[PDB]
Amino acid sequence: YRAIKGMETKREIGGYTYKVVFYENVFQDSILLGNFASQEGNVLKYENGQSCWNGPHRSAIVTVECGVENEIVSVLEAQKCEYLIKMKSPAACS
Ligand SMILES: OC[C@H]1O[C@H](O)[C@@H](O)[C@@H](O)[C@@H]1O
Repeated sequence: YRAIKGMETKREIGGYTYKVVFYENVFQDSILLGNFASQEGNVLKYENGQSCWNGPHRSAIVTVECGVENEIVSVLEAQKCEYLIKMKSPAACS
């Protein structure tokens, strides 16, 4: 997984610097969103992030689809401290 473990993509969204590191962790500024737990298809689950006022400990579901360059396409926090992150990356290509 070593051709992609540790690969980092960053994007500023809404003032936050989001940082996804494949098979390691996800951060929002200095806050841990989750550590890599499992993968099903293109979907990487990151779990057990930092505690959240009036919410769950943070987690992030990162969907990585084939593209020519690493990119964080969107971050959605529909439920408090549950992050849905869509990405493109050559890691997800044939
Ligand atoms: O107060 C909870 C709030 O804290 C920070 O803003 C960020 O981690 C947000 O994503 C989260 O919703």
